[PDB]
Amino acid sequence: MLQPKRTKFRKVHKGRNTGLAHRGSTVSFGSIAIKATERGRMTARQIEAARRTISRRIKRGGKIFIRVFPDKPITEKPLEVRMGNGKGNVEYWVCEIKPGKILYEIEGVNEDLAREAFALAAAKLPFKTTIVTRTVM
Amino acid sequence: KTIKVTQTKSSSHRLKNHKLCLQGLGLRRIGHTVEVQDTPSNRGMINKVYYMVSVEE
Amino acid sequence: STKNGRDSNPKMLGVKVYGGQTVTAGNIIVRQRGTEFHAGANVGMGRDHTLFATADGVVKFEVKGQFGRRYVKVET
Amino acid sequence: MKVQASVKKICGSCKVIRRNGVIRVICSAEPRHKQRQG
Amino acid sequence: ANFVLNAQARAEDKQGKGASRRLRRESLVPAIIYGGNAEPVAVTLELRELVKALESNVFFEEVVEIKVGDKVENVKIQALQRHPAKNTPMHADFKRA
Amino acid sequence: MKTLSAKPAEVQHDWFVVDATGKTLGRLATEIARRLRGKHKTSYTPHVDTGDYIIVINAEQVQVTGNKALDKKYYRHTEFPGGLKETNFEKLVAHKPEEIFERAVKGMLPKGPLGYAMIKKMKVYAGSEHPHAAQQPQVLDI
RNA sequence: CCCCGAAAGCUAUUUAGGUAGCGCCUCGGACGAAUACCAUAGGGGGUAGAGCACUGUUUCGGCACCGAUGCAAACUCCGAAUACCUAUGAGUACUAUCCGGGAGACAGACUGCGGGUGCUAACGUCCGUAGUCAAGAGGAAAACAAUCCAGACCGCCAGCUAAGGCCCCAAAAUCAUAGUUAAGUGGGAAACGAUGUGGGAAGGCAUAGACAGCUAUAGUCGAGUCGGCCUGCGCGGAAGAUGUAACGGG
Ligand SMILES: [Zn+2]
Repeated sequence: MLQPKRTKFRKVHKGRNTGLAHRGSTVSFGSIAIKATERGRMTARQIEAARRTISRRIKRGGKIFIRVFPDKPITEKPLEVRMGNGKGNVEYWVCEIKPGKILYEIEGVNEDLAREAFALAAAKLPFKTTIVTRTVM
Repeated sequence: KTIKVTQTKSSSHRLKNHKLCLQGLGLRRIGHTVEVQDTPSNRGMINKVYYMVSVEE
Repeated sequence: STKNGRDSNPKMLGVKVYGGQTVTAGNIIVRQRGTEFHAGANVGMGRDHTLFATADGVVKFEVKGQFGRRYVKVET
Repeated sequence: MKVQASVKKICGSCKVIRRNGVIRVICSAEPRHKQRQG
Repeated sequence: ANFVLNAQARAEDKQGKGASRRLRRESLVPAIIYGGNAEPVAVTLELRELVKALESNVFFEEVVEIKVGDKVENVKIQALQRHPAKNTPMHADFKRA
Repeated sequence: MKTLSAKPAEVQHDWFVVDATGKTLGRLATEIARRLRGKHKTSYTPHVDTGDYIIVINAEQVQVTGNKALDKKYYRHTEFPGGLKETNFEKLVAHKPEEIFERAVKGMLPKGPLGYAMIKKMKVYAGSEHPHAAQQPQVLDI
């Protein structure tokens, strides 16, 4: 369950998720990677579930690079509570995802095994993904 | 030296400056045609409301 | 019950006379909390860093000096 | 017969067919692999 | 001499955001050619040929020929822009060599 | 008062006979409704019935396209609770072919006393014979 | 009977459904280009975007530092479009300003755009900004204040158009030329599933004989065959209570 060790502020504005992921869309650490093709939110539990699935499939024979970190807190009201009376309490952490953002990379396994692991992990995610490989430019 | 401009759409719900551009060109109603000097100052007003005028150049 | 809910009254800072305008002696040019702009020729500085004109003329902004400070002056 | 939103081939003796606009899977070896999408 | 890209001149009326989007809707790719002792020249490439060439690995380390009309330029690829989500090439840079 | 209305006492109703063998139901019904209302006459008047008499023969030979022969549904409600009755084109054309034409043309005629009067001029028969030889209908190929 | 025509805001209030000053309406007088729209010229910015130079935060290596790699309303080495201020100028327009008599109003609503809050719920709530209603009829939306087109001085059995339409209810094309769909899709919905069909760019094997079937890699036969990528339109996923009832009907 990834989460920042400490934060400068506790609660943040909702914001709007727009635009494409020009940064963080290039394979840098491994040889094969999975990237999102539509935008959304990615929770820490989702990140952990996908990582566990990939590691279990590849039997820890390679290295998995996680390139998403959930540094955005999300609040909810305590339930049965009326509107107003201040902002709600922090409940979980998410990472904003834009189309093109790379989520996981794998180093040191066969392409077939890596693609099987990525197909297994894609079923755990709330958005559509695709598979990319390292290229010269 | 002069061009003819015709109003082709209603101006009732347009922006304030767009209505003022129509008035400063002298157009008063749909189908009205006026003849104005061809100067950059007039061209600015015409271009701002391009979407509801027709220019016989 | 929230512990927040306070704020102060507005202070209405900012540039009052822009470049190219003509001023009379005594006119306030810039209201500022600190010296974002510095006083050039014919411009005086008040106790709260307000910049005002000390002569009649035209206001001009510039960037000058070895520190790259912003200056505003009055040309007679 | 299994009724699922997702129907797929299980082994090498399964066949995917369409009857009256319905996708079905029929297996020659194992009757328990028989599927119908719905 | 092994790699040859047939191109067309990309004029001022074909430069800009809207013109580039129209070109890419036509399945064409904008590119620029710059390098010592001559002014830059803007050209239009075919997406099909660009993808075919990029599939080869020796294309990134070999002198290639961009041919527009009768003019011929000997260049090496310098930079490429891809779509963040679709990986389609969108613009090319070529340094004279 | 220069535009004149047609007078009911001066209207002439003419008799026509139409064969339904192989025709598409709706594309026949539109023409039947037009001629029943009198839209084809230069004395057309909205409040006056100026149309003609239409005799449809071979009613059970009418056709529908696609899969409508099995899928097109005809509903009615007896006003008792749960009294919704349902049938389809395949059964209805075999059982009561005239009701299909009655529904199709009634849906295209005006809804009121004048429409009720207009639809009385259409005679539908399943066989190839009609009992109106005395009126000497003319063959109308619509 | 004729002319003009608001507001539901700010500030304060034992004030909050009241009232007062200001903002907005009207009438009289004074004074005329001092006003506005647009063009050109001068000017400050720290938002959108972006970035890691500070403040925080993040991953992987090497030895707090070095190399790669992300994030930010209360971070900034940078940084627009618009908006705002000033001067000059053409054309168009009853504009601007000052002094007085009379007010009403200080419960707003929806929609688009930028946001806070809420669950990126609510015909929810609170701001900024524009339009409409309020105080506005007509036409199109089946019916439908707030959407689209358009601003009704009176009369006409005259004509042209806007939005939207032209088989019948019901005015106008059963108009013309190319394709696609077979689901009544059109005329409600997701992850996901599948040899449904149209188009496109590549790749593999093959008449010194390919794929399938068939006989013990060889052999009968006699041309195409195979597996992926992009894309148009379709299919399943899809259960509710009065009666078809999710094209207004035919
Ligand atoms: Zn099986």
